[PDB]
Amino acid sequence: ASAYQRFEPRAYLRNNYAPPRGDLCNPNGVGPWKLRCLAQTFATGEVSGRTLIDIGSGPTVYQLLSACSHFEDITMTDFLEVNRQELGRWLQEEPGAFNWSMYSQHACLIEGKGECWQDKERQLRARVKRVLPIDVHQPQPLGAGSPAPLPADALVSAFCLEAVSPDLASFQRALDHITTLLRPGGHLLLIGALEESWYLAGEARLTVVPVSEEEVREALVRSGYKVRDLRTYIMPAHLQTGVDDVKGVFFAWAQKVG
Ligand SMILES: Nc1ncnc2c1ncn2[C@@H]1O[C@H](CSCC[C@H](N)C(=O)O)[C@@H](O)[C@H]1O
Ligand SMILES: NC[C@H](O)c1ccc(O)cc1
Repeated sequence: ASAYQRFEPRAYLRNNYAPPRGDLCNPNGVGPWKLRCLAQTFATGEVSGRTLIDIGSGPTVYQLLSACSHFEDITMTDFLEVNRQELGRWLQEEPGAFNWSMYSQHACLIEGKGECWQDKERQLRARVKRVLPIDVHQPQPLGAGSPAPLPADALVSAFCLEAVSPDLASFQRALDHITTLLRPGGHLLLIGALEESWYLAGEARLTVVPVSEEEVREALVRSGYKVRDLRTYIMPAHLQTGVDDVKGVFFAWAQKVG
């Protein structure tokens, strides 16, 4: 909470969504891997509905590129005002917005529906109805009278939980807190850092709870999820850059037992 007060959105984006990690040309990169996971999951047609909430969006939109064409009402969220402002600069196409075109383009490449990236970015901007404050540590993450339609048909969260919890236990409770926003039989698409303990965002150094695949699986189960899919990406040497000590990245497709 206090450590995140020095969090620099532009530095975070630069560290993880600009070359080399942000160079989507090589199919073995972490970016193409994450977009592939999201695309294939939605391509199954099993994850559908009207509303969807993205937990701890930070200043990024890539995690919703394949999702947007499946839900008409999308809520983006984040603990920091600076992030929500950054998200606004892109949704409004204001000056200085981050350029996600490489991710939009590759998402279109992977979905293989012959869509142009401008049409995809346009659908996302159109379907994002609101960017709200959020605290996964509160039993009621989005407050009491939130504008977001609850319960959501689906949830998506990337690099949030493990990046905001001191240990596994806090991680477990955080998952429980956001799981309350999801309707029974709903879907959760969780992406996160494997065995990572810190990552930089400008002047801020954030602590991370190093989690493993089994620990992530057991936690989803303990929260009442049937794990539909759970994949791991080992961070290659070329993408280890000193902005963190991440070892891998996991993707989980879990359905709320209900
Ligand atoms: N208590 C809390 N509850 C929810 N989000 C929190 C939080 N404390 C910090 N955060 C936010 O969690 C984010 C982690 S960075 C993740 C950004 C994006 N989802 C991606 O895929 O890269 C930051 O934007 C930070 O402000
Ligand atoms: N906390 C996010 C974590 O540092 C991270 C984010 C994105 C990556 O590609 C790799 C690692």
